[PDB]
Amino acid sequence: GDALRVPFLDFATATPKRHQTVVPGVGTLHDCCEHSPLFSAVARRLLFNSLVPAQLKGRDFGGDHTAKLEFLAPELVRAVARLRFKECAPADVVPQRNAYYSVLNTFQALHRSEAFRQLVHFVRDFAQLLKTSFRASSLTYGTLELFQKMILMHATYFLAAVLLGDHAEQVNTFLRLVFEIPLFSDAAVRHFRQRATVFLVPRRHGKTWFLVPLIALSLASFRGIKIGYTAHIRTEPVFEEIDACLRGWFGSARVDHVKGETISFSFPDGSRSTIVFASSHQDFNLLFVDEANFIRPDAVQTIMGFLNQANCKIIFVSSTNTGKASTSFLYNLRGAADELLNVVTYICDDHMPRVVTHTNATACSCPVLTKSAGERFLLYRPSTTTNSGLMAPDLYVYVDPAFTANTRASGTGVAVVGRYRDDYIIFALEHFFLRALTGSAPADIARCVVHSLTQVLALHPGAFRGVRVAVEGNSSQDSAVAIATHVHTEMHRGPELLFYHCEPPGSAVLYPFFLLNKQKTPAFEHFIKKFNSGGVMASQEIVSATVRLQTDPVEYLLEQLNNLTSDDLMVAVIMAIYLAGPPHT
Amino acid sequence: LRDTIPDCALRSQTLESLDARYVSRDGAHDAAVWFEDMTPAELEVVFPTTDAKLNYLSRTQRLASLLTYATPDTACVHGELLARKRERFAAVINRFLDLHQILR
Amino acid sequence: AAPVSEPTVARQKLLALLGQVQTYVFQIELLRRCDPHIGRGKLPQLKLNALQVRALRRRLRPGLEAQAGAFLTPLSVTLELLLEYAWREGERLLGSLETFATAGDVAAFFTETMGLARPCPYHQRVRLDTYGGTVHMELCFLHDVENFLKQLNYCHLITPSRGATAALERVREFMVGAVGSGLIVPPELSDPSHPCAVCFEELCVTANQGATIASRLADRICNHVTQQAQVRLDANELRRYLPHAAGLSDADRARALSVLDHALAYAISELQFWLASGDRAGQTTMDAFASNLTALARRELQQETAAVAVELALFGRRAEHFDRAFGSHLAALDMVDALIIGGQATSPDDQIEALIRACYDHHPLLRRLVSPEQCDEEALRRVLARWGDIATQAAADVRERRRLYADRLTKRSLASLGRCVREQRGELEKMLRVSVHGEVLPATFAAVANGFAARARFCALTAGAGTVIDNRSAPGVFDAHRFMRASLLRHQVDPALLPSITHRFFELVNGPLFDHSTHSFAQPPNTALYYSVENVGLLPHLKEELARFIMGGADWAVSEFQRFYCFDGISGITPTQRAAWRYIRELIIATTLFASVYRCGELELRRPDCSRPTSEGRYRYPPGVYLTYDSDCPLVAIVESAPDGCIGPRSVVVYDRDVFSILYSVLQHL
Ligand SMILES: Nc1ncnc2c1ncn2[C@@H]1O[C@H](COP(=O)(O)OP(=O)(O)O)[C@@H](O)[C@H]1O
Ligand code: BEF
Ligand SMILES: [Mg+2]
Ligand SMILES: [Zn+2]
Ligand SMILES: [Zn+2]
Repeated sequence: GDALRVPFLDFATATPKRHQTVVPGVGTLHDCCEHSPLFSAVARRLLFNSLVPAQLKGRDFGGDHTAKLEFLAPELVRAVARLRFKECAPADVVPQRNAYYSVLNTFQALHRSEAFRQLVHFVRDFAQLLKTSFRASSLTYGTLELFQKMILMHATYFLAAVLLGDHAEQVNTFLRLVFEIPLFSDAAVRHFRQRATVFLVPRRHGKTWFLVPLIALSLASFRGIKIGYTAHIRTEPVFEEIDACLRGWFGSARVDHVKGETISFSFPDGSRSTIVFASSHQDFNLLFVDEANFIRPDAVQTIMGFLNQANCKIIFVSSTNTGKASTSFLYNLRGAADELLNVVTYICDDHMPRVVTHTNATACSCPVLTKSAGERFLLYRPSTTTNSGLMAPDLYVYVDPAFTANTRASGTGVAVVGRYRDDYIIFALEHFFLRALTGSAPADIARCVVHSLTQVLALHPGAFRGVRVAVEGNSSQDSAVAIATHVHTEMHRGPELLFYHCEPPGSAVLYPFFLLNKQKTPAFEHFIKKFNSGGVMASQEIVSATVRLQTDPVEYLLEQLNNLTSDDLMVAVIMAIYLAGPPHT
Repeated sequence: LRDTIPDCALRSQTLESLDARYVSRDGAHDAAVWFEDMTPAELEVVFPTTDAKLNYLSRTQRLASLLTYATPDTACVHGELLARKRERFAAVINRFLDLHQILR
Repeated sequence: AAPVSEPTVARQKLLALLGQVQTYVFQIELLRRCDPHIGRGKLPQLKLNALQVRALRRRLRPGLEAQAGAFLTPLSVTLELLLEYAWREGERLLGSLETFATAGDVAAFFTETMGLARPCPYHQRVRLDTYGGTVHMELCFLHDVENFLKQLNYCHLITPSRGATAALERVREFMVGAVGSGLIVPPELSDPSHPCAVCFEELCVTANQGATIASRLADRICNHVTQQAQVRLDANELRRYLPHAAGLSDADRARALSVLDHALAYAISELQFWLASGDRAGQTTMDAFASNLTALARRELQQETAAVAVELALFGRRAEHFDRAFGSHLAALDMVDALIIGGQATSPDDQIEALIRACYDHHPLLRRLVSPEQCDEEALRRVLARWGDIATQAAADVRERRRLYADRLTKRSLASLGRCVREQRGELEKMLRVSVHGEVLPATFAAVANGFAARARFCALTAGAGTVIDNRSAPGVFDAHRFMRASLLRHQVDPALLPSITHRFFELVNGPLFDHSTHSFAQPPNTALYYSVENVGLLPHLKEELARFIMGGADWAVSEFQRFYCFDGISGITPTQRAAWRYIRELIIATTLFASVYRCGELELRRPDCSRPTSEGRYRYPPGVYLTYDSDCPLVAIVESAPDGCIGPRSVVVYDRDVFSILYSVLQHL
């Protein structure tokens, strides 16, 4: 502690008292200096940089300071020591001095809190024991893995808020500094304060190499705080290891334990914190559940009951194998949860994103559309029948035909879309399967699309001046033309009907089909960008005759879309939207 | 330790002349780091709080950053960013209202 | 215990001076919107303050100049930015107020100061100028400066010193104009959808329910380079503050309060064009939002009328600020353009509350919204415990599919619904609330300039002080280099040592920004490099060639005789990095083999980016063979420096371009 013992620095100023504020360490400044995080986060860190002990600055930090926060050049300090302010207002000097010294006295009183001395004796002792990689030293390095630091943060930010409640902001900032993670949004640090967090480490990555030092140092540093612990197969190795390390780097006269049961660490007082083991089956404050994929009933009840307490943080650190990665007890929890469980995985969701997290693997052991956009897409649907004023007066329909039956890729995709504000909305979807050996496949497909259109038209009467129809002809030009002809004729029983036309290479003829080639990549590229930013949605009253006996049409479309890296519906939807050169009558 | 405001007090004397005559002189000592108070009184009767003053200072900034992007640069990628941000916020607020209209 | 180290008092004085300068640059950003007839009244104060800043950045100019060349610090960077921007804006505002009273025009003065006709001064070029080609980008936004700084930290092992200092100066010259205000961060340069370097560091660390981190950096608003500052403003603000105004005669104050009491006695019409689903007739949420916005408009207009009346009473002149002199361009904006900017008498928090008091009303889902902690708690509890016919059929299926859709929205998908509603609320708050600034840009700028200036300072500081026996000029150094090469190309790598080479390799390929290995809670160089490599989006076909670059009589003799750190032949940013990795792996394996064959001494293969300065101007470069990343003098071996550590009269060093020449000269001198 050096920056807390600084004199007044008279430092007169012109701002009225109705505005000025008192920042610690420095004198009284105008109120704007408390709103700008450019100066606030500097005048707040150069002070808390003194509470941080000398064993938590780093490996190479400077001689006797955190040289990357408090370093003035040997010429700037000599040029600054010759700066002098107004120094005074005789009627106003005493109140400002009183306020500054009162804030600094609040800080100094925070420095002397026994509960803060315990937190220091914890974090400093941890960063010191870690220098030897947690050997049996009585008290080439022992770097922590990522999750082996997340567990420490989850324990320390909790025990800080529990043991030191009257210093929430100051201890929050002190821990932000001591973990060397400043300028962290308070939402994350608040998330660290939560209880009942779940970990999932692969075996042989190190979970017991780090727990028993965490347990030992959360015992010996803090006072009067118990520590729960439970496992299925009767914890004996971890218990004996805790005994060993505690008797090693502390007086063995202090530790007292009965095999497979309570371990207790002595103190000058009668604090006597305990590690009572719940493996063999009050206030615990840790309850380190060491295995959470193998529990037997009537043992989950103690864990469900300790959740009713306000001081326990049940840490579900449990190993995985990747041969049973989808644990019947935890990996399902990731479905309905929010910042609860954090997996430690190096082969992520897909079969091989391993190259991404490859450098992240331990050295000792040697999706085009975003999910959020998909969830937002299916989750929110606009009601088109009641917001018709937001729609453009043109419908665009794309038909991606397959002219076979009794195959899984024999489905015909149909999409009916339009503009909604400046976005795109789907009015209808079909995934249509020819009846085998019909004599009229084009008319069957045409009847399908006409039925879809009609329903869309009836749901929004008078909304549309034009419907523009594209029939993909890649499969068969003649068959595509036949579909257009039947659509043309059937629709003849208001909105004008126009077909996209194509002049095939070497031809002068304009056929009512669409040839998908060079425009595919631009269409897909635009769709992906629009979809991901929330610009493509489905009508709340979306129409589908063919997706009405097994699955929700929007849900079904999204399953096809999530294959981007049977595609008839995806292609029809993406192309109908791309359409929304001139097509004609 | 004589202050700069009780050092020079006279007619316009364009700023560089003052710099030349008073502070750039090497024979000076350069004490008196006391600033002055430049915010007027007609701006405190209507915005009588650093919070209200900051809110007004931000409102006028958000307006100026709209007037400049509304000779034919015509792209000014800041302008395209400011149009994309507005067209995103419009859709986002509309869907935030519509979703809670639907939740009932 | 009485005397405190003089650097501490100097730092406190600098903090006070930074606060004063920030206050001054706030008064400046106020007088840029005030009526010119009042700027002319505050002209002497502004001139005095401009003189003060001028005389101030001359007592600190040599100091800050020496500081920039030796271990920059966030305090010094912020002070430099604020001093320079305050000087700039002081001179500009004084010039624009003295231009006024020659034209007598207010609209012209406002188009000048607030910059309504300036040609977009937020463009800049860098010209990184690495080896193997000079890649140049263009800083436009703030996240672009952040991306460039991370890119420089990543490709730090190729760019030379002076090129990096030039690029960093051309970046600081843009930060002076962007981060110079430090208080309002104009919206022309801010894209919160782009996550900065700390969003990744706090997404790796927080919970990740599956959801590979690359899939979470798309929804984040990043909340760090532009904060929110949560401004709050009372309803009867001026009436609370008019009785106790400063420098007002009691009679004038009384009649002003009388005029106030007497005078106290948006584009809502464009809401129907918004896509409003649900029932059309009845109490809906769009009508509630319209009523809330109408109430807020009433409050703001009432406050404005009261302010005009009280100004007519006190001073007698209806002042013309930037919201009353440009009221023509205002009051004509659409609903969204009035929501984004507006409310000089309300606060963006009042708009948020006026929207949310309309959304959340009279309703399961609200319980999950108000307290997600209890929601995850009950989730964990549950887990532990366990043509005519066409029209009619269209109506019927749309009925039975709206029913099913509502049933899903009430029963399932509640995780997705909660997440989406929270994210929409965040995207609203980040847009409305007043973005002030962030503390990420000066931090990263200092962290990168520190490493580069440290490399330059070591290159310049080991110049003399003793014998400087150089091996870049080769009299016969071939004879002693090829011998050592053949003597080290003979032994095996002894894979029992690979867990040390794989660490002392990533400890050199890393950058100076992401320490993550000297935190005293150090993480291995694996993650310390995974940060500096994944942040700057790297091709996955290159990320595996970092990890698997040591698993494998060649491949540790890839250097030529004299050209070890020389990329004369190759060009690009990926192949230059590959050759750099080859040369660094070669140096590491050569050092390891030299230790495993000869027992002369230790080398420890240190880097100049370390050795932070002490309380004053002391560096104490320890003995060892450094890398120095300098194609003009790559290898510098300090065989023995001094009893204290600093490079003194007995600090004989050995320059060399040739790794094996260094490994032989070390043995000869030790
Ligand atoms: N980052 C690391 N720091 C320290 N030890 C590590 C690290 N990574 C791996 N280890 C080693 O891994 C082992 C830890 O295994 P352990 O946690 O007992 O496995 P399990 O998860 O199956 O219980 C120890 O030998 C330890 O030295
Ligand atoms: F990796 Be183990 F628990 F055998
Ligand atoms: Mg084991
Ligand atoms: Zn521009
Ligand atoms: Zn960010």
